[PDB]
Amino acid sequence: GIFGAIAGFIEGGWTGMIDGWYGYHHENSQGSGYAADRESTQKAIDGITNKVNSIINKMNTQFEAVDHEFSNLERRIGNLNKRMEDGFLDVWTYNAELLVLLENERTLDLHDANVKNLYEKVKSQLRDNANDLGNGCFEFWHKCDNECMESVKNGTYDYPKYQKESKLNRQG
Amino acid sequence: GIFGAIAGFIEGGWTGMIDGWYGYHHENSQGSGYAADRESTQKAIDGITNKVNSIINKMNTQFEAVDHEFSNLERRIGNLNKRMEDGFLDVWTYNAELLVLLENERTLDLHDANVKNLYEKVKSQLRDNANDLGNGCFEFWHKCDNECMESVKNGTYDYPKYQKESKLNRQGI
Amino acid sequence: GIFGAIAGFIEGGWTGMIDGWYGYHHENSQGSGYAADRESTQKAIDGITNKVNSIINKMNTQFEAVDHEFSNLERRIGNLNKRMEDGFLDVWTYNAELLVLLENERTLDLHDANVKNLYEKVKSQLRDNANDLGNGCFEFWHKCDNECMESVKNGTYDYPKYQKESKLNRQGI
Amino acid sequence: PGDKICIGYHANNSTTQVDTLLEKNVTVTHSVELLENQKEKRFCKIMNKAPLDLKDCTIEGWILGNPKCDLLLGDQSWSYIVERPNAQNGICYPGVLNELEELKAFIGSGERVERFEMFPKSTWAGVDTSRGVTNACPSYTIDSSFYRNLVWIVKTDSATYPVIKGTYNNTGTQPILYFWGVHHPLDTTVQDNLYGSGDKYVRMGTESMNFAKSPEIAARPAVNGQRSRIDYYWSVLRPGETLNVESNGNLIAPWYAYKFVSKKGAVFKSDLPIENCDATCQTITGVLRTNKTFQNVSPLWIGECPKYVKSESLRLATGLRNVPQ
Amino acid sequence: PGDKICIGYHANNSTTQVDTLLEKNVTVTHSVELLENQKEKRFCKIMNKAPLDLKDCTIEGWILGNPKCDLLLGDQSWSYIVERPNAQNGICYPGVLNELEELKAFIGSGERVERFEMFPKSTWAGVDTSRGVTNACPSYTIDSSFYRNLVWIVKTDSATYPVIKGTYNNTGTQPILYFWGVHHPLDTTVQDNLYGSGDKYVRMGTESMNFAKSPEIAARPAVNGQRSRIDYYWSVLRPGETLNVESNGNLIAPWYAYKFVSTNKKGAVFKSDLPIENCDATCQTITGVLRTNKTFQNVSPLWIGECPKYVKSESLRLATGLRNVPQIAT
Amino acid sequence: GDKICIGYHANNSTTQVDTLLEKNVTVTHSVELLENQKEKRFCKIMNKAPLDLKDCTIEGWILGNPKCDLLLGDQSWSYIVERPNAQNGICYPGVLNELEELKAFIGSGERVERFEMFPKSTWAGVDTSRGVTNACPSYTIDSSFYRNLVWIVKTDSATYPVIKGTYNNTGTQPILYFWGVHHPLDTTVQDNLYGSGDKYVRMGTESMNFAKSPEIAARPAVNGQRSRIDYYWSVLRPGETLNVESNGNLIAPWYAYKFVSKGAVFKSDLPIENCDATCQTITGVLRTNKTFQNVSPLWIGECPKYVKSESLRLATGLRNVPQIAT
Ligand SMILES: CC(=O)N[C@@H]1[C@@H](O)[C@H](O[C@@H]2O[C@H](CO)[C@H](O)[C@H](O[C@]3(C(=O)O)C[C@H](O)[C@@H](NC(C)=O)[C@H]([C@H](O)[C@H](O)CO)O3)[C@H]2O)[C@@H](CO)O[C@H]1O
Ligand SMILES: *[C@@H]1O[C@H](CO)[C@@H](O)[C@H](O)[C@H]1NC(C)=O
Ligand SMILES: *[C@@H]1O[C@H](CO)[C@@H](O)[C@H](O)[C@H]1NC(C)=O
Ligand SMILES: *[C@@H]1O[C@H](CO)[C@@H](O)[C@H](O)[C@H]1NC(C)=O
Ligand SMILES: *[C@@H]1O[C@H](CO)[C@@H](O)[C@H](O)[C@H]1NC(C)=O
Ligand SMILES: *[C@@H]1O[C@H](CO)[C@@H](O)[C@H](O)[C@H]1NC(C)=O
Ligand SMILES: *[C@@H]1O[C@H](CO)[C@@H](O)[C@H](O)[C@H]1NC(C)=O
Repeated sequence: GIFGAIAGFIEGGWTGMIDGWYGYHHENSQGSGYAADRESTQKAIDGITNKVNSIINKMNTQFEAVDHEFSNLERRIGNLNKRMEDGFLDVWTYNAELLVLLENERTLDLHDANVKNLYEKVKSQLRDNANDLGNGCFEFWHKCDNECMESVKNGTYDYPKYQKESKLNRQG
Repeated sequence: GIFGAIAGFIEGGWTGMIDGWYGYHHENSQGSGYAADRESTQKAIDGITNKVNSIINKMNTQFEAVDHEFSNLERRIGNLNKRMEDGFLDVWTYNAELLVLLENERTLDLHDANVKNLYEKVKSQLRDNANDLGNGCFEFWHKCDNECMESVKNGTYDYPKYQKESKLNRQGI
Repeated sequence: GIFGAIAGFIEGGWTGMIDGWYGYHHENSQGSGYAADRESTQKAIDGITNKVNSIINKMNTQFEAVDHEFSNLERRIGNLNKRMEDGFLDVWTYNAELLVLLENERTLDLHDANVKNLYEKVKSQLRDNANDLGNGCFEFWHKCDNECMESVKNGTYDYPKYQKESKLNRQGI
Repeated sequence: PGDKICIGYHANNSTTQVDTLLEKNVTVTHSVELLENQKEKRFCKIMNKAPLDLKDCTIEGWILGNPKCDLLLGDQSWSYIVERPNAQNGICYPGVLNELEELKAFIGSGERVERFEMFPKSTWAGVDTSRGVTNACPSYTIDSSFYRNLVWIVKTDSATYPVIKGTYNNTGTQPILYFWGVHHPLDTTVQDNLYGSGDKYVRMGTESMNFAKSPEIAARPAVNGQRSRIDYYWSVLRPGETLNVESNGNLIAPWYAYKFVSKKGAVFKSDLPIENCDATCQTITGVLRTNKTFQNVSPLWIGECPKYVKSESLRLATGLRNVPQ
Repeated sequence: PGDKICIGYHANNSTTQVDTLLEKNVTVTHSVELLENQKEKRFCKIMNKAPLDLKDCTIEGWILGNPKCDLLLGDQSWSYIVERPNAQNGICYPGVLNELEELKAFIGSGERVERFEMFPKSTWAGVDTSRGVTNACPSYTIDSSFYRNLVWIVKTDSATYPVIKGTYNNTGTQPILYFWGVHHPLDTTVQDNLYGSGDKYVRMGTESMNFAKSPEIAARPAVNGQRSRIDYYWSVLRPGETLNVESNGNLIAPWYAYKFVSTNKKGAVFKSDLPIENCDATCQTITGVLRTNKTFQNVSPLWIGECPKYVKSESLRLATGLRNVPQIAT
Repeated sequence: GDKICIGYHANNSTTQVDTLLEKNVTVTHSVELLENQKEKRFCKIMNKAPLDLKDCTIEGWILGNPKCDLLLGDQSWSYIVERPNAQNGICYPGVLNELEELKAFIGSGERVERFEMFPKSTWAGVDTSRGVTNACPSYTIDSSFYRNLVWIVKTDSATYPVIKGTYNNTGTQPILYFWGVHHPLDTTVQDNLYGSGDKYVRMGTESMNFAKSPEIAARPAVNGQRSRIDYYWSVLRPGETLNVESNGNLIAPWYAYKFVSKGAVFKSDLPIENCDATCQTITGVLRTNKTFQNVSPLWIGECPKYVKSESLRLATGLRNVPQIAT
């Protein structure tokens, strides 16, 4: 993928995460699970929704094709009307199809970017208290509670609190 | 924001930095202030300006609408004229409107990219000689006079020079 | 460059790397050289070709102008015919020209991001088992085998295996 | 061994694909189809208004008063017109309806017409108005008949045909669509028989219109057993305008005329049925009942329709690329 | 407590917004409006040449020489034409000017005209030239008169209207726009009185053109007190071409005509009642002057000169600066 | 220590593309999409040669100007080339009515067969052979007429009787035919050529009516003629029937064409040579695989789209930044 997270350094998606586009998976002595980041998922939904209605609103005008009759001394204006109506047809067909190909390309990268920025956000919180694996997963250098896991997702993670304990096992 | 720096992990902007788009805020014993990074705001200005110029150039033809009269045995060609003119007006309104929505989205991305890159640049220099607070701010694990600050901004920071100080200060805390 | 790698924090391209767009330069006691990353080069090639093909297919209709003549009583329809044909001509030239400028901006971005992403893939593997010189280069704190180079490339670098040799050197300094 | 937190992204059972500039056939978790490719094959009321089914009559047959078209004879209101393609009842007595294409365009720009007697037969003095019938224009009931809107005026059993005169002063607020003709006999004998001798003219004028025509006698190929011809004409009397009519022969007088009321008009040539359904978007090949922005069905339609384009599919990815395990 | 360096971006007092595909009403620090909505409700000289103001005359009234249009009577140079919506003085003796839409088109394109006597009254022999007047076409100063570029020719007291002939050879470098007509009496009574009895015709030819009309006698609705009609006609006599006129009756003859100069402009005729002033403009729309650097224009599709491309849009503001997030004070 | 580096490709390329942000940008690889080069001659399309009307205009050809005999007979063409300086057209002065519509109808064809529609014996009691004019010389004859028309004149002693003809189409193909109406300059000529009194020309079919009478007057001399002829054309539909009736001034159909039905008519100077094209513009042959062309919007066959651009180059490779060497 283009930011490199999706079909990239995070090799696959999660059939398990049902409530959001972008999310967290955690494992600890108490269990394992999936949880969506409500903020960025909702941020994206509003984004995409806006894009889709922007496109629909702009495609709102239609061209009138008329099918008036032409006599047999009117071959030139009959032909002119046909080339005219087919010219506008060709332009709108091109507009619509091209807009869809480009927009699909950009919507995919948006999702890739948002995932990447989620990973950085956590990485930025944890620092040396955790080992960052290739695949977007962090291994804690300390025992992480459900409170601690939840503080990571909330963005309220207390780094100094675990720094010592992490230093030790990092040394073991 | 898409690169996540602007109104992202860097929460707000500086009304005080007045000489450029992207910049450094510094604080030290010698004092504090705002300095715009000049190389990257300059490239941004060149590019945005060219983008604006390109659009103005490609939009510089005009479809001709005419004032001709039509008699009432000419309902069909007069309608043909009306639909022909409306047809191009609708096509151009669409092009101009979509273009601005799209370029506006991308130009805001570009700015987000330069802020993020400027921060990525500084971070890779400082390494563990500095402490990351949030919001794009770094706290030094050593003394950093003006000479040192310019050196970060210039791209020539001397990590080996201050490594021992920074490492001892860290242990101490 | 927008992701900042090309003509950026990696200041130059390698005329010596001729088998790919994106690559690795290694130097080791067993020799040195330039080696293209095949997977990301190939994917870039599939993508870019698809784009060229897609544009070619979307442009695959023609608007046909005509040879028709008009009497000295047919000035209004003659002029209608000209404004129509010049109108579709302007629309299609705009589309062509605008499309190329926009797709060139984004094809170069795409290349920039593939390089940047290759750079991140290696920096995250190496951690503090290597030192960041500038310009997209890393110097190992440990002896690196040809086999070690291959592990860093293909994605299977063994960090713990070298962490102690690396640390003894890192700050044996 | 350590606890782990991972960043990742949604997957699902989707097999729906999209196309991007860079890649084809990309399965995406969520998408939206913007293009409608389906239709009900029938014609329906539009603004809660039924269309005019011409049935076995062409537009020519209907507004002239072709005797086999009596069903359409009174007042009419429509949301669009359906002319069936093989309809057989049109111009019954062979001739040319001048500015036909233009007439067809004027009719479709309308929404309603009221029929009324513009010129009573008593208008023209000294001339018969009861003998104007032909075996070329037969109603279902009788072999010889004429358009219901015109009178074939003809010489009294006593010669001759004198100057006849009529005027109409449009006092209403609506434009008036009316018709008339000029007979073109195959022979000077038919000429003499039906009208006098001497040079015959049909002259008509309003405040903005001038008309003058004379008989053009010759024998054309037989059509409906007729080697004679009639040149038909149509015009429009504006609110506030007067019509003067004068002739000494060869004139098909206007008997009945339409008050005409004028949005987007449609005349649909098709064979689709007209059913009791209601609708908001009618195309010539059927009804669209759909929320989608784009349609591939037809360029020709009445009502609020999605834009027509030649594409088979316009799907926008909303969701991320779908890769499951 | 320690030394800080921070990375950030510009902000300001800007309250100007833009839309983007993903989000509406984004405030940005810098932007540029590409569309112009402002205009001056007036007509200004184009390429330093004043337009023709027809005042109370129509285009027909002007080039036929309606006697009340004498302020316009003569030579005129123009960069375009303005016709007032409620002009009273057009065609004053009822009738159709044939191919009128195509005449308006030709006139527009359409730079200057030099008036001149094409057929002097002596041209027509044995007929009367002094009686061609009607109460339909008063001048401001006489109750009865007639168009300035035409002669209404009537039979002399002897009740024979002779065949009359006219020739004009265009031995010049410019086309000549000229007019003539065919009178249509409400009567044979009037017909016999005005013209000789028996079949009548107006024929006219040039190297490439032919024309033949005969009178269509009929009583028609009264207009300007006239139940008779005149059928007006127009042609263009190309350089090096010759006109031959031949009538036996009912000819309204060409008298004066126009050397016509065709333009390198595009040409425009504006139907409008806006004022006309001593001012120069680069762009003239039908609803006003534009004076702008902008790329797109709100105001009109119809213009002469150099104008921005017309568009429906309310506004086309392009972001140039970044998202504006100034710090909150209280 | 041991180095590993990330980097990108560079090459000796000097081709530049443009970009919304940046103007003159050198790239490693790129594809030009526009063709600006043309062959400059007329060729065969679908292995069907064009028709060269040479010294004749469309009017001269199809009416049968005596000097146009080179083109007489059946013709099959892929497109028509009219030379701009062709001097052989309407020789006897007059108007060919609905000319533009006729030029458009012939343009829509690929083949005509010439055949005798009305044998001269059709018209009884008139002189069919006496009627040529010095306005229509052939190359060998000073006084001739169009090969598709018969100028019919009254027999040595007057008078000109009513004359009548019919043709039944019968066939699959439409018929294109022509006729005229003579307009003498004088009563004297009208009397000499035709009987005294009111004359008429009349023609009709199931769908069409014609009626005209002579407009007698002296027009300005054109090829020695102050008289005129009104020319006319029409198309007899397959199964339709034509009736012709006149007592004077008829310039009658003689020969007509069975016509077979996008085509073009190029007004140009270019030589027609022995070659094939798949794409032919009015200013030359295109032999390309490119998507856009700047040569011409007037063409036939399969041609790339026409735009007014000088170049449309489209970057496939990355920004080229080769290392400097002195
Ligand atoms: C039914 C009815 O009441 N209408 C007519 C009535 O129009 C007509 O009278 C004509 O009345 C007008 C004003 O309405 C003029 O007074 C006409 O006189 C003139 C004119 O137009 O000025 C006099 C002029 O000298 C004549 N011009 C020449 C050169 O001959 C013209 C000209 O002859 C006429 O325009 C030709 O139609 O007329 C006046 O005739 C009367 C007359 O028959 O009939 C009523 O029934
Ligand atoms: C955020 O994290 C804290 C623990 O630090 C937890 O107690 C709290 O409920 C969380 N808030 C939300 C919204 O989940
Ligand atoms: C990848 O790296 C491992 C370790 O270098 C090596 O054994 C392997 O051969 C390399 N990749 C392959 C198998 O292509
Ligand atoms: C996929 O999901 C939808 C809703 O979960 C469900 O209705 C459908 O059955 C599923 N598809 C399969 C595998 O049948
Ligand atoms: C026609 O009727 C209107 C009635 O308002 C009247 O004013 C007018 O004079 C009449 N016109 C004619 C020509 O009869
Ligand atoms: C923009 O925002 C303002 C309020 O912020 C609102 O009134 C308007 O509807 C929005 N839309 C436009 C005009 O862009
Ligand atoms: C018109 O004048 C030209 C130039 O003198 C002359 O050659 C031509 O014969 C004249 N035409 C007529 C009809 O007199």
